[PDB]
Amino acid sequence: PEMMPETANIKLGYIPIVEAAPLIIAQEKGFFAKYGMTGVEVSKQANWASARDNVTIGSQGGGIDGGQWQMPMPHLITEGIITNGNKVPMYVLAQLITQGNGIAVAPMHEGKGVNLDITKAADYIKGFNKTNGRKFKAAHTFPNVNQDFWIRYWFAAGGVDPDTDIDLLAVPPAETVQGMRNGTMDAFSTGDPWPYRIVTENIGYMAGLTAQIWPYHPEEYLAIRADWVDKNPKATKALLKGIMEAQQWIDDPKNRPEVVQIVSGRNYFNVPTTILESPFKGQYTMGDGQPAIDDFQKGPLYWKDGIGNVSYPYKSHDLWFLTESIRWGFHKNAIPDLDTAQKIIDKVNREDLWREAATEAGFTADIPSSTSRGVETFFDGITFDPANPSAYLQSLAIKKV
Ligand SMILES: [Ca+2]
Repeated sequence: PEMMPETANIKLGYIPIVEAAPLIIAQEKGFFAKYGMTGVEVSKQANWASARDNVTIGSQGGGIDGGQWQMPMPHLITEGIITNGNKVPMYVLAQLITQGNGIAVAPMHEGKGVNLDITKAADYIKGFNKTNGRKFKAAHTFPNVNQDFWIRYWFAAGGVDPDTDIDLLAVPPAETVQGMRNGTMDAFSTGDPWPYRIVTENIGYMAGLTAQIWPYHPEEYLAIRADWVDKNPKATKALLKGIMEAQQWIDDPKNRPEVVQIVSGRNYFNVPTTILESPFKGQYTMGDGQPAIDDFQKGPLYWKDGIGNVSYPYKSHDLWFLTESIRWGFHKNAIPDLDTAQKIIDKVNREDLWREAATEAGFTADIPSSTSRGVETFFDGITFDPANPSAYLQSLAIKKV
């Protein structure tokens, strides 16, 4: 009775990328059912804009109650920043995964130094219009969120202003790939399974994995509408527990072949298992004369990483996402300062529910002791101290603040 979800039903959206694994596995391996959530519908979203629209309308309107998200979408939706003023409060409940993302670059840029650190290739990229007829063109999967941040950080770390020196745009994943094939797209912030296909099919090479840019960086999260969570507190915790067990299950190498088999299935990603087998072993052919990566720790991780617990949603990570938003001058009026960012974070991040669910499920030993993971370090030496985001912003060379 006390654990009995108020409802066993919920519609959770997902995008066909490795970040969705916990949702798919929690469902397919019976982890959701174990806790009473036998009516979970893991619904594939056409794209991020559609996922946003669907959670804004909610399940009662034919959309979704929550699901998988790039950060800080839950916060932006809560504030109605990306919903034309339609504020739909949401709660960030857990981080689904870390890594499993990367930046692909067109083959025409090989031997140019456009790798992890593009410093020496900065002028080349900056003068691409002069030398090649068009501004260097890069793409992400939705503005102002994860992929946009990853590619922006990467560019900026090397001296390339992503807003002024290049054409950074949101472009469908397929179109972008086709663009690189055609010779019109120069790079794109992607993630698995897209990277394997790009290298294998000689479409391009991997300049770097986000695992290299920011080891064990916060990635995508499970977030559900606040009205749903408020009305169904027990069901919410049941979902969290199913997710946690799924994440733990996925991280055991012995289960990864099955994980790959399931998510690649027709009813989910619908892709050849061969393209995900490597990444789930932490194996990536990088290309451009760079050594291949063969490290489980650099592949996608869903439960524990080299720093702490992956699933626990650290508020310090929400803070980085909003701080980086401020860095690029995103939502100038809605999030004009760090204090406002923090206020939004305290309304959105429900790490307390993760703690409670983990405790009830018997994962007390895995619960981080703090809402902050501490000072974060990027591949270029820049550090983000959650206690002083202002210092972080001021340490950055390229920014709009
Ligand atoms: Ca991603």
